[PDB]
Amino acid sequence: GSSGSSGFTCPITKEEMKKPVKNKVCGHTYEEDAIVRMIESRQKRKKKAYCPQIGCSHTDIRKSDLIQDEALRRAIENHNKKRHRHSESGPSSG
Ligand SMILES: [Zn+2]
Repeated sequence: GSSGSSGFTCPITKEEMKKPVKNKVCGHTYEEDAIVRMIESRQKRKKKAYCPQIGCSHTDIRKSDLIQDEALRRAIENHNKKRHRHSESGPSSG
């Protein structure tokens, strides 16, 4: 599986990811708010959470099989540290 050499985009929200969550069933990775808003948006519509990753065949995802991937977490931070978007925040308490 390969999408981008440098960067992480959620196939659902279609935006940068900050909290990558890996599944125990399949293994793919998605955004927290994404996998959280999806499962809640599906159930309410009498639906099921399926691998949103365009290309997968699986269609069985459970909130219980959702974990916080560290290997990916520290990775994303490695790019964010670069600081090339805002670079203008002087908070009194950090
Ligand atoms: Zn998958």
